[PDB]
Amino acid sequence: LHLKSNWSDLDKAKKLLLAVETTVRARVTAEVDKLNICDPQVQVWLRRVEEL
Amino acid sequence: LHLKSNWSDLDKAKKLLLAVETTVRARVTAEVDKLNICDPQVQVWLRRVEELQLDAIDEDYSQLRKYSCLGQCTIHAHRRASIGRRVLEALDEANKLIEEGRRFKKFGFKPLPKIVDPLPQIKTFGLETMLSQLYDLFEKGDSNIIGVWGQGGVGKTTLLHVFNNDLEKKAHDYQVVIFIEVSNSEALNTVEIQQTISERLNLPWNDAEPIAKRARFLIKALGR
Amino acid sequence: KRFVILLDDVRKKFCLEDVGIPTPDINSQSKLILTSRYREVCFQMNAQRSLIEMQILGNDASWELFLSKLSTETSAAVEPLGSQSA
Ligand SMILES: Nc1ncnc2c1ncn2[C@@H]1O[C@H](COP(=O)(O)OP(=O)(O)OP(=O)(O)O)[C@@H](O)[C@H]1O
Repeated sequence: LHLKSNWSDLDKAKKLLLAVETTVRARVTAEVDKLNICDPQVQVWLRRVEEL
Repeated sequence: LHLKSNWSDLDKAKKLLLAVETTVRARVTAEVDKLNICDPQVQVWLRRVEELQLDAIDEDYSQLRKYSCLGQCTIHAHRRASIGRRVLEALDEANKLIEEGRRFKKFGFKPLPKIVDPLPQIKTFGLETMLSQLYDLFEKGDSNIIGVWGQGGVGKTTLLHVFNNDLEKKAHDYQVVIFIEVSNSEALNTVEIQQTISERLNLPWNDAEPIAKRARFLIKALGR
Repeated sequence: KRFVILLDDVRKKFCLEDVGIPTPDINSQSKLILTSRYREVCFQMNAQRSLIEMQILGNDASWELFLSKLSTETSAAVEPLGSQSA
């Protein structure tokens, strides 16, 4: 039964993705504090993650 | 018979995983001691390791070993498939955890500076009325600049300390609270004040930057 | 952290925050023990109601300590009891 295993893998993926989003958001906020506009590619990545 | 060999491999995996967890926990504690919050990815890895609960499969294998006296006794042979699957799942999960853990290099990140930085809390006496007046001017005041004056040595800096520590409790829309001591000089030591503002704004302090340029940069930064 | 800091032989009042030591309060579990030769220094550091006077040793303890600073050649002529010698 690959459904339960795949859903557990999806859960681990959600946790890892949340961690990566937290790290990237922290760095983006650090860059914004220096009055630097966030990189558009990082903005696209954040938009894709938020729309998951 | 791959079951005994695989269980021995699982035991070696538990020992190696415990070693890796000890090393990563030591480094994470070292980073926390520096007031750096643990890296979220390392937190996720630690959460996965803590939930591996290999002792459950170990106790199940012990229970099977209670009945593992004869191989021809196919009465208990049905449980072999459950053990034969859970052992391999535990083994490859542990090896994946090992590979992820060994590759970690950054274990913490500097958290964003808090809204209100705590300041010494001296036991006050009868400051409630002055605090109430200052809060009234702070909230309902139509003028953005508030001046507090009094005789030398009469509760001023203490009033500022208590007000700053009290801003923590109440809800407010003020993002950053900065405490600046211009008292350090009558010559207006600008470098010290700019350093304090930059440190409280998470800005990268520069040494060779001209004073006027840093002033303009801080004006732009605090204007947002 | 809950810290126990043993300041040793303070001789002038000094601000704990300036050096970097936070002054513990009742809301915190940390204890700060400091020693000084002067009652004024202890009072100036807000320790007025937890002050201990270091009493000098008693006669028996004094004598026991004094023997430990003597060689066996000399301790043999001082330690014995029962018989009294100058
Ligand atoms: N309500 C209070 N209860 C107890 N002590 C107080 C109170 N208000 C002020 N103090 C004491 O006043 C002393 C001087 O600090 P304070 O903040 O009042 O100075 P100040 O008037 O701002 O001084 P300066 O003009 O030199 O900067 C401190 O040691 C503090 O303990």
